[PDB]
Amino acid sequence: QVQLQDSGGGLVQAGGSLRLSCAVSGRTFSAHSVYTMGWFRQAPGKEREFVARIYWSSANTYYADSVKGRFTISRDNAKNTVDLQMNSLRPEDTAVYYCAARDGIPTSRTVGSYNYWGQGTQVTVSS
Amino acid sequence: NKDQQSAFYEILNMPNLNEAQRNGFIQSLKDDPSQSTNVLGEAKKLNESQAPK
Repeated sequence: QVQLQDSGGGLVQAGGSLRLSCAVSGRTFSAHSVYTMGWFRQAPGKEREFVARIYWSSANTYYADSVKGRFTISRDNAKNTVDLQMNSLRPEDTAVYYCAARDGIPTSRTVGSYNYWGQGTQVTVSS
Repeated sequence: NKDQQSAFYEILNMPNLNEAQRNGFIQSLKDDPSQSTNVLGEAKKLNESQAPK
């Protein structure tokens, strides 16, 4: 029902910034469709973990505590993208970052609440 | 949004951020004005940690 493709990962020095993007498309998708888009990240040796989410219709946002103030999530409902600005990056932010979406309101901040997934983009923060 | 506006000007003049960092934090303020206070707080932390030695 929605297709997602994420991009923007790469190699960055500690303290640096990167911006990820996720292109959203769907046959019945519109500017106030009641969807939730999020970013998850999978660090080395770890499972996918919640980073941030945005309600597509209202643009209300929520962040994992570990990224609050350093990362911002936003969405453009003309171009149909969701972006993640990442500042003040640290080696522990190294991970594969995935765009994800749900057609509705998540009941958790876990992977099980999101039924659509991007393929992932790889972020490496060197020191 | 006044929290957004004064935060923008503070970040602009932080002396120990480089251009890429300043520009990234400014973009965050545009991305999510609801996080202005937290974005400013993290810029301050980076400005402090990058104080020249």
